[PDB]
Amino acid sequence: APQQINDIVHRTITPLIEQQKIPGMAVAVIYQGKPYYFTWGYADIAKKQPVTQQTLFELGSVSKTFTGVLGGDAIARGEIKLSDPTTKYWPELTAKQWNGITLLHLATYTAGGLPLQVPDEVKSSSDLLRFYQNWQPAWAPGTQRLYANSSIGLFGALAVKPSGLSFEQAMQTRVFQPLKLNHTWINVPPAEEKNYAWGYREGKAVHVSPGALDAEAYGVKSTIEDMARWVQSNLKPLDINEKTLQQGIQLAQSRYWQTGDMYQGLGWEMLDWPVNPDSIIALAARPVKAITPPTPAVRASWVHKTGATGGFGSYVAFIPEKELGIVMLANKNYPNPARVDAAWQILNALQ
Ligand SMILES: Cc1nc2cc(Cl)c(NS(=O)(=O)c3cccc(Cl)c3O)cc2s1
Repeated sequence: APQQINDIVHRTITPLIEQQKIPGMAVAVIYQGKPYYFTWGYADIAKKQPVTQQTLFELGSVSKTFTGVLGGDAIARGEIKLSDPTTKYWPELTAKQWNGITLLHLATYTAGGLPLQVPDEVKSSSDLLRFYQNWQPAWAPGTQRLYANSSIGLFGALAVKPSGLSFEQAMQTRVFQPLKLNHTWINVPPAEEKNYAWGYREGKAVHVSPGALDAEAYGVKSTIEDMARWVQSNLKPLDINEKTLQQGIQLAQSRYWQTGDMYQGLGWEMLDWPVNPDSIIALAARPVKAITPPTPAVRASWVHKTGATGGFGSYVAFIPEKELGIVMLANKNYPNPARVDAAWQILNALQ
């Protein structure tokens, strides 16, 4: 643990934890390709269990990066194409508004205003069909971006249908296992419950509740060690031996749409490096410019994703051209600007 990394991390994170009243936190810094770990505070306040390198945190929407990569892998296998109509994999979706909506639109939140949340009343496969049949787009496909669990979640469910595998089994066999993410779960097994942190909302201990498309949109739980490995894999995809997975990682970092200074990948979001830190709301509708054709993964990028659940707040950011990255996992959902500011202070100091 180089003293420079130790100092910048502790001097940034200790006051962050104090100002945001974060019960427990884990951080990983990837520096020239090697990981360094830091932990603070409590995974379980009532039982006085500390955060360790083996503590499981809810990733929330950082799960979408896994979904994006899994979709990329299915593309590289020739099982799906992003230019395919949604109805090719869901022929029961017969309502006319779906004409022209492709898997790419689902993956990138550009289908025309699919909502942020699947309603709680929607549980079954027939419930889901009915919800998507009744949905009325506000916009033509590929004209505006609206961040939505119901968009990329449906992409994830459809992308695995040609494989014959359940979404969870596809994610285990095709992403977690090849990358040796052996403590990363869509469903936490009983054997691992001792390591599953509690989230804290309004001082109450909480875990994410089941929902439709939860696995695909916000369902992953992981340790700081596995998340460091995830960052390493996304920094250097060419070191990965599985060919379609290497390609799927590259596809998830391609630039498909631009809004302002940001580019939309599959799960991942990207900005050009170096980034103005100030350049990095319940509903924010933004017009998008198509990138025709998509730009292949730009090594000189700030690639990132925020994530939240009711009780958890996560952030991942990395810069491929510098072999540099960071993961911040906390069991309180605290404001996104504070996450990005801390991450930028650390990475800027080290670059
Ligand atoms: C009071 C709250 N309850 C929940 C429950 C969940 Cl499941 C999520 N996760 S999310 O996938 O839908 C999500 C949505 C928008 C932004 C982010 Cl960064 C995110 O992760 C967030 C919150 S906030």
